[PDB]
Amino acid sequence: AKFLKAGKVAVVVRGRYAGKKVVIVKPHDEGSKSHPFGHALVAGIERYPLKVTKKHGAKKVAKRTKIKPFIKVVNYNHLLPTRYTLDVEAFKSVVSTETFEQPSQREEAKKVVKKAFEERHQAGKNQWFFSKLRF
RNA sequence: AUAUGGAUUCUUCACGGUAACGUAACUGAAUGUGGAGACGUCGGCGCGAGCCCUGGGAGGAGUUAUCUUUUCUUCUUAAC
Repeated sequence: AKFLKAGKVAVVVRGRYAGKKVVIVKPHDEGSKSHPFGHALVAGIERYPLKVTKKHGAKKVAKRTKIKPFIKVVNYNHLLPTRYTLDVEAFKSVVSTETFEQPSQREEAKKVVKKAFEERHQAGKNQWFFSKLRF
């Protein structure tokens, strides 16, 4: 009866990432020392890949399929849950509370998430997650 | 017209904040959408500026038979 799990896909509602699709990695229902509210550790897409047709050459397809990821701590009230799901075991260990509050560890996690997202986009699956929302 | 510094880039086109949002910067053609330009009158209330009134002090002038620590006057600060 609870849907705020570690694989749920949500849509950000506020904070420079509004309208961007995201997947929950680690939820914290009963607050913490900081963020005294229900929140989740999420990883999403900041720059969606562009549409690719059969006319594009091999040089241009690679450029248009690049994905720019991000990691964020988000309040539950600022997320819009969906019915889709996405596996997080490939980058669950790198996105955590220790990853934040440290500039060096933030970028190391993001490049790990970037590799997982690009391989997911190849061999098309979770196509709704990689489709930019129009609003 | 143009150069340097800074910023940015090997994850190519910046990061922080749960968020409202912040910043010295931080690619955006056609086309589209929105905002500013752009707006009546009366009433009381809040606040600002100049003026008016006034205290102490530092100067100048006037009155002084008698009274008045007194009467008058200067003490200012632009765009950006």
